[PDB]
Order: sequence, then structure tokens, then C-alpha cells
Amino acid sequence: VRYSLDPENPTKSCKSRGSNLRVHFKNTRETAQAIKGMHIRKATKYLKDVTLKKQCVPFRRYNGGVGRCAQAKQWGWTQGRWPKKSAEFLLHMLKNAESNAELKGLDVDSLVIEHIQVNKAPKMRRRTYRAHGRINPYMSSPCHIEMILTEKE
RNA sequence: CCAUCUAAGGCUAAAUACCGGCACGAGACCGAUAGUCAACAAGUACCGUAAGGGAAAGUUGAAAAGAACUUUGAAGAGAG
Ligand SMILES: [Mg+2]
Ligand SMILES: [Mg+2]
Ligand SMILES: [Mg+2]
Ligand SMILES: [Mg+2]
Ligand SMILES: [Mg+2]
Ligand SMILES: [Mg+2]
Ligand SMILES: [Mg+2]
Ligand SMILES: [Mg+2]
Ligand SMILES: [Mg+2]
Repeated sequence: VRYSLDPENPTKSCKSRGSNLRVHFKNTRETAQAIKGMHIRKATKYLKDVTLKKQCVPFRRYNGGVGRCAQAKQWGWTQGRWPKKSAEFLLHMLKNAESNAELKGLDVDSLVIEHIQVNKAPKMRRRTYRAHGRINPYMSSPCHIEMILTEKE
């Protein structure tokens, strides 16, 4: 499969990908943008402590109705959240990428997230029941995610 | 006055008609939202107590040669 961005050199880079993940697209996009260029260990720690609710993911684009929190100051924002499902999905994929690098014989401790991208996957349909005998959709919003790690000093 | 038939009984092929049926041939027609509703397990799924109503849906590749094997993950799912 082809990636949206090609790495500057394929020798010092590893790739990971997932499709039709059953996690919210907007939450996943926000937490992916939160970890756009961190070191691998830093990103792992950040996602872990997001799950334990010690640091927040700032919601910048899809922020309508998102409440304020005190941990967005360190991001220079006002609205932050703690999406643990997307955090753990990204954690699993980061682990997969780390294993990928260790297979390709890359220095694990020098990897940074070069390119991360979240798309919208095909949606799956459910039904909800409203007043006066009416039915509206109950669609979910899965996502496809790709990630590239690159050796930097 | 003329003209023309012989009712109240019966039979009779051909020339004529044919959006059903069997078997065929063709077209300045349509080309999968078109052409029959129906190119496909279509009067099927499904709805209505019933009379009845009634869809959506074609295309890998020349050939499955349909991805052995290694690796991360519980797996989906990935990298080679
Ligand atoms: Mg409002
Ligand atoms: Mg209801
Ligand atoms: Mg009701
Ligand atoms: Mg007579
Ligand atoms: Mg007679
Ligand atoms: Mg007769
Ligand atoms: Mg002829
Ligand atoms: Mg077409
Ligand atoms: Mg097609």
C-alpha cells in the first residue's frame, strides 16, 4: 500500500499503518496532531499519561462544546481532553512501528515521528428510534491511520 | 302498372386477424439511474389480515499465478 508522504530516505525510516480502526476520527486526529513530532519515548510517555489523565490533548479544530481544562495551558490552548481509546490505539500502532524498526535493524532510541495522518474510513450503520415512529441513523466514524518514524539525533 | 328475390331449416375451404404459446431470423433501437419490474439465487428479498404492493444488485486477472515464509500484536490489523 502507498503512503501519502514518502520518507526522505527509506533506509533510516520505518512505517506503520492501520485501517478501519473502530475509534472516533476526530478524537484520533486531535491526539495524532498532539504527537506530531515528538521522540518515540516522549510520545509513548505522553500517551500513557494521557491515559492516566496526567496530560491533556488540546482540541483545536474539532473543539465545539469541548470543556476547558487546566492542562491546556502547557499547550497554549484552553480546551483539552483525555481520549484514552485513541491514545491506546496510537500506542499499539507505535509499538508496531517500534517492532518494525527493530526488525529493520534501526536505532530504536533515536526515532522521531516524521509524518502522521488520520483519514476517515468507510462508515458503518446502526439504527436509533425516535418519537412518532421515526428512525434516524446511528453511524460510527472509524479511521485509517498511517505513521512514519525516522532516525534523528 | 313495372322490376327483383323466395323468409321464418342446414353444411361449406381460400384470400383475412393474432401484444398468449413453440421454434427461429433481423435492427440507422437501449447500453446497467438506460432497455422489460427483472442482464445477477426477480415477481426474489421485503411490506400489508387480505385484495395487493415490490426493489437494490454486472466488470480482479491472459492465466488464481488469490500473496509460501520471517517478524509485532490476543486479534482485527501491519512491516518485510
Ligand atoms: Mg454551542
Ligand atoms: Mg428513542
Ligand atoms: Mg410505534
Ligand atoms: Mg328457403
Ligand atoms: Mg339459408
Ligand atoms: Mg355456419
Ligand atoms: Mg433480412
Ligand atoms: Mg456505469
Ligand atoms: Mg465497478
